[PDB]
Amino acid sequence: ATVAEQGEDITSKKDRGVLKIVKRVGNGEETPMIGDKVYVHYKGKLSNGKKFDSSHDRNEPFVFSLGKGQVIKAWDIGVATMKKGEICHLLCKPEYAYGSAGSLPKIPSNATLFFEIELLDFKG
Repeated sequence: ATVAEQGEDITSKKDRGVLKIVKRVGNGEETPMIGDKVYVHYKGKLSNGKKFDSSHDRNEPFVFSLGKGQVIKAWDIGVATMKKGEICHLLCKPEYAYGSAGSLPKIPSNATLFFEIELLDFKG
């Protein structure tokens, strides 16, 4: 409800597909470029508030190459806006996440996802 009402629309289409609230400021003024390796911790919740995934259960950072579609669209878009050490909240419409297919059983069809994401590091 906070992110839905106060979050910044960081999509190009301005369709409110990805809404962002910074929770902890990062340290660099720098954000990752496309193709940079990004290292994140994250927690994801559905709209009933139920968890669906977290990097913290293994306590192992989630690692991906930014802007290569190795992750949901909301992450390629959101993580690009983050500074090293930043934590943000992202509210993600299904079009920018798992869509009508979902990711069953954990993620229903047409689910809006809520992520808390920490950008631990990134390297070009």
